[PDB]
Amino acid sequence: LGLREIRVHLCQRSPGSQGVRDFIVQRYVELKKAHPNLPILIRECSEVQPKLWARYAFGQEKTVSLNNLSADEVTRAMQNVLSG
Amino acid sequence: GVQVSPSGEKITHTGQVYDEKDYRRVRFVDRQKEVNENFAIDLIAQQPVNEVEHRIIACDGGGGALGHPKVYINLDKETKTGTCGYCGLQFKQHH
Amino acid sequence: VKPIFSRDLNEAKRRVRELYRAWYREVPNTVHLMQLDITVKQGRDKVREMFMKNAHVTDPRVVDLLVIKGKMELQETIKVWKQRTHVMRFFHETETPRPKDFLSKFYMGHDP
Amino acid sequence: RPTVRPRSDVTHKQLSAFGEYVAEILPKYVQQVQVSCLDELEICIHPDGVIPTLTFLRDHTNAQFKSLADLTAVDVPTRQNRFEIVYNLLSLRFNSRIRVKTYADELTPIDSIVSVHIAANWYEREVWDMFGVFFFNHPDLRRILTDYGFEGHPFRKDFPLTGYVELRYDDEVKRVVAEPVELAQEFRKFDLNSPWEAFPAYRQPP
Amino acid sequence: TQLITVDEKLDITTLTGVPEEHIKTRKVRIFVPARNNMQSGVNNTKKWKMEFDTRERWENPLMGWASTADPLSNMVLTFSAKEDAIAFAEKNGWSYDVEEKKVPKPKSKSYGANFSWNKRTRVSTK
Amino acid sequence: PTTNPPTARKFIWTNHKFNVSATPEQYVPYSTTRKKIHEWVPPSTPYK
Amino acid sequence: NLIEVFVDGQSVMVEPGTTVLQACEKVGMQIPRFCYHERLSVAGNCRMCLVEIEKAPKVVAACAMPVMKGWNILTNSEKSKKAREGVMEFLLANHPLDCPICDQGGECDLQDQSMMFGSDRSRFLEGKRAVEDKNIGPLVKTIMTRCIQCTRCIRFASEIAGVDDLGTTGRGNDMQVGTYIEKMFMSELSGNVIDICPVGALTSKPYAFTARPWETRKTESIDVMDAVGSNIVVSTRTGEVMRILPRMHEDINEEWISDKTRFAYDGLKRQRLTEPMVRNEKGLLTYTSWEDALSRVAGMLQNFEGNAVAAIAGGLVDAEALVALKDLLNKVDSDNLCTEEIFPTEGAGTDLRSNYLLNTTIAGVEEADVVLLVGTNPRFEAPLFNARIRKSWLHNDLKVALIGSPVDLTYRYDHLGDSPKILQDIASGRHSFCEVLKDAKKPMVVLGSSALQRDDGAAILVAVSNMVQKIRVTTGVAAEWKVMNILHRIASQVAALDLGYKPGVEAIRKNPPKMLFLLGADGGCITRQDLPKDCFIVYQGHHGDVGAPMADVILPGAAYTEKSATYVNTEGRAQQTKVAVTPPGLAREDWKIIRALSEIAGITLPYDTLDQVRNRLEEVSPNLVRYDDIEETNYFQQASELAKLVNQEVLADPLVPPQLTIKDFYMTDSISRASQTMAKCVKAVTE
Ligand code: SF4
Ligand code: SF4
Ligand code: FES
Ligand SMILES: [Zn+2]
Repeated sequence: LGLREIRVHLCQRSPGSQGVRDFIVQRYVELKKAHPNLPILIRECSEVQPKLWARYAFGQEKTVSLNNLSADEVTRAMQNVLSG
Repeated sequence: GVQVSPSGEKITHTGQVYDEKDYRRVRFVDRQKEVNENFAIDLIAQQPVNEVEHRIIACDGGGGALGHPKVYINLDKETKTGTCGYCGLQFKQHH
Repeated sequence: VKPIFSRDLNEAKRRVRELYRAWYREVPNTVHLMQLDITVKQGRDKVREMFMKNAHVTDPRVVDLLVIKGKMELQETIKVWKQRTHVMRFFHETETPRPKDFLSKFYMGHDP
Repeated sequence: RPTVRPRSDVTHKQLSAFGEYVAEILPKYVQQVQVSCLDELEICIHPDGVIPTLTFLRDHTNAQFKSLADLTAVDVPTRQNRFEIVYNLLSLRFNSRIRVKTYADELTPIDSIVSVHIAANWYEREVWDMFGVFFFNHPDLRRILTDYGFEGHPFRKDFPLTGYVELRYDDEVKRVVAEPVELAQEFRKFDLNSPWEAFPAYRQPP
Repeated sequence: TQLITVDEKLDITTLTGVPEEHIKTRKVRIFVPARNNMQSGVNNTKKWKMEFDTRERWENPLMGWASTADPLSNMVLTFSAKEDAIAFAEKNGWSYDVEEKKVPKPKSKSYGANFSWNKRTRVSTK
Repeated sequence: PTTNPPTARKFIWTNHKFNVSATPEQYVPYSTTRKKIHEWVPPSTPYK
Repeated sequence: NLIEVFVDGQSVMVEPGTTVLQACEKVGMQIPRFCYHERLSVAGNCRMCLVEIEKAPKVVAACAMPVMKGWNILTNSEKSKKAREGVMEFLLANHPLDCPICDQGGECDLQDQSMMFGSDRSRFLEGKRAVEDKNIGPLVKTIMTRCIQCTRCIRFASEIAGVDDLGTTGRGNDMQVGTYIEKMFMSELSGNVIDICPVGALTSKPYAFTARPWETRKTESIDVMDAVGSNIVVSTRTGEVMRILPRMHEDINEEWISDKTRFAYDGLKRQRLTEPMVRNEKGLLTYTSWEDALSRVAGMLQNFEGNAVAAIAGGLVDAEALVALKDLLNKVDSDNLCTEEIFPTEGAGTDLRSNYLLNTTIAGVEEADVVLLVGTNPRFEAPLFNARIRKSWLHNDLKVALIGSPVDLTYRYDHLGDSPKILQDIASGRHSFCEVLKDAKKPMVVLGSSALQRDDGAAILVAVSNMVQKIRVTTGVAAEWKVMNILHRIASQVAALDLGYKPGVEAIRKNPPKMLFLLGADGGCITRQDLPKDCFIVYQGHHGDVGAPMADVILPGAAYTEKSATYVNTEGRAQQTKVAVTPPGLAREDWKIIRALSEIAGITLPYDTLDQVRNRLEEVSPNLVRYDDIEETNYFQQASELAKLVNQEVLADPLVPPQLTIKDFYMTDSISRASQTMAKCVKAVTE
């Protein structure tokens, strides 16, 4: 099944969000140029867990928590959430 | 002037009237709604303006300690009736 | 913290069960002697429901103060000081309870 | 000056000397001594302090504070122990008055003074009904001034002024029944605290 | 008695005599009240206060009075510290919304800067 | 008032209505205010 | 750089450049004031603040003195108390005695100072002066007899309101304050003159005599209807909204408020939806119950599914209502969630929170040198940001540049062009202002949400983003100082962009829905011309102007004084309106209506309390439960690299907001359109 809304929750000063912050720093742009129609929301909050709330269809909201996850792990998580 | 509604209800001088479909009129059947004949809006138009020579007048409502406090009304604008905000007796300059 | 008469939860539950013993002896004399209306099984069920209303708490301080309050209701119902109407105030038969579902609470007013 | 009430310092210095004497005789068992203006001596003691401090004030030769005026909580919710339980004593010989304070909350009680002062046998019932402050060693501690089933001690500041239970007669049960309270007119609470500093000596530090 | 020690958050939720509708559906505030702006005072802003959630207040069918069913709507509770007010709200069981004290930052108000040679902060009124 | 009469004003009542409870002449209370919340009337025409 | 200052024996270390008042405010002793506002300039006029300065024989004013070195200010001394009682006696010499007349009954600042600081009995037996009243406007009723000539109004109108109209005429007791000719003093921020005025000389005209501040109950909320998001004390008397007052929070609004949101409280009791209405078989709108109305919504919502069920929000709508409505339409999986005003969707619309916020802080507008403004009039659209920009223009040497629609601001603003092609001209670099910004350190550009209502709004965003990238090339700036920011005129727009609603009406004009249903929308962009014939529209809202007479079933929601709701300003800060007066009759809260709609349909929304709605708000976007905190946020560089590949063109028209002058400032978003107060404002302005 397809995907409708990606939703990345960040923390800006927590050290467990450094990989997903670096992923948004260096390769968010070609992800948007690959998928411009579906929104990938980036919301930021201090002292919160890093999250990957994905909304597919009919209210299906699947959650991935990515505390202490690096750049290769968060791009693997984005790849298997884009695949299904 | 006590006005009358299409339901026959006397209009209270603040402007209160009950609507024709209102259920709060059923306290008025076999009884009466009190409205005074002496309307406080209409009981100041019979008062004449006071032609005085003072640039600033002092008003107390008559009696000294009987009425309102002794406040001071400007009369410089001759095209406007300088009123006393406690009472409403209109004052005007002589010239 | 300096405690009230029941030191721990086991002694507090022991005094709770002694107070429930005194209420279970108390109810048939109350229904027979007050010229009451309720069933005596309904009265014992209401005593059990009023205990299960407050039986979600941990602290032996507030359990022993609830024992003190229940002993006051106990002595006010043994010595006939709580009347027919004062006993029947616990049932609340003049008033249907507020609806637990969301739709009738939406309909009946502005209640959160 | 006829507006101001005249102040005599002789009662203030003898109450300062007597408060020094009571804090000298009970060093384990008196926390604070306040000889206030208007010439009243307040002695603030422990929740364990109440039985031997009031036995000392009743039975001592220089004290002789035999008559107890009132037992009274005040409820200040900004403290850790909310209820200041006070005991006003009265010397029938020495013509003075001690205002003994002690602190409590609802979960740490005080031993009651019925074993020394049988004046307070109804005052304990008054303050336990009124504030939820339990007392030990009482003959029959009971809610007296609220109803037979009035759940909630009313003089606490967390209790509302209106209450929770109203009463109404019902013809359905042919008895007077309790209802949850609703009012024909609300309590129109004002904000009468003026925003300026009323007394410059009574100011809290920031 | 003898001293005990229990590791539990204290609650007196069952002995204040509140109904269950007035302890679970409510929200209290823990707030420094703001100064009324036509006034210029500090003595309302000094102490913390505790107001409840404002429930409904309908018109009376007799003469349009404020008729209400919420008896905690007229309740305001004074305090002296945010920690004691939060501990009071935990010990009574109501859910709190805590708003911090909005202290005024002290401004660089000088009379000599009102009359400048080059700056735009000149006052033309005096 | 045969000896010393009171002051007579132009709004005052020339006849004393007596105490009049349980009569068709009767005080009953009401709001002395207007409608504070003005409603929104529907239009007299449909959308099409 | 600290000075040891004694205040009755204290030891306060205060920085130089201070006053005796700002020295004593660290102690907690408040020297009494009438002339000195905290946020106005120093001008010692009222002379109430006199204290003695440790044994110098002249008492000195607490407004003017810097405390030099080691002075002991005896605040509770015999000489200072005699000075205060003497100055209160001289203030109450010629004060006419209209305290039962007065609007400021408990809110008089001079009743309280005469009650706590003056004498007991006045020895005045002579005769008071009387001053002719003025005609400043239908908002500020001026009874100038009781004016104490303290000149707090003329410094506000000369420095922060920027109108230059209120100044003093004459001398002595014949000196009177006001407009000398019959001038309608009617600008923006003209209602803050009332709360500045410590006397009840000039007060509010719609709140003339209706209530009294000891009787009113003072609740707290945030603003709507301008997107600056100001803190508001709603003072309510017996379940009736009586005053709206500003509340001090030094970032968003430093004791000011605009006239629209402080005299649009009278909108809330006029032309208001109370009962649910249903399209009858004849064609009218008849009053029914919720059990029939939401059953008809559920019966026409179970039929149409998938993609042709849409909703347009906008205006006065909570960020809880958009959460409940977004789950309500995501469980019927249609993302056509549109808004009233248009933000561009071509590059990073709902994504990347630095493309639609105020990334400069509103306190950090003071920490800037160049402010360049494209598009909007900030004097009309969010006037309190223009009040902050006038304070930053006064108190430090801040230079202003304005692009498009030359409109008289409260300052001189160095107008560059009426075109969007000069954005590309500055981006290439040939203008003189590129050299001017090269001679400066901290710039900020702002881009209001009325230039984004144009056809080339995405072209404006691409050109302004590349221009501000060349500005960051030209100026060496810190990464904590973001420079590109956007203001708004609708409070719900930033909340919908935070929750991921697609802005504009692009989805509606692309796919016309079989069942749109609009949530509080009253902007003139959407009607039954881009839609099919039946189309089953709801108005889930209040104050029917456009969206309710063109509706099918009307659901009355609550307003901004009427619910515990979350609203976001342009800063990204979301605060909570607390409920003050509940909505009248059958009207409920918006999330309550949407959750009951989900219950009466076959859907199951997982809400039962407002705290569960805040928990779902934590799940969906975790900035809108965090209160009174702008969350620090970034990634403008990836937004700029994203939008550099967007190839769009501007066209040569002068960009201009719809609020050109003040005659259409006073009527926005269906509350000021519905009131009679703002109708009197437009009637006063246009004549
Ligand atoms: S402003 Fe003047 S008239 Fe009004 S209450 Fe104050 S002193 Fe009285
Ligand atoms: S109108 Fe008010 S602010 Fe202006 S000088 Fe008079 S008292 Fe002061
Ligand atoms: S307060 Fe200083 S002169 Fe007015
Ligand atoms: Zn008069």
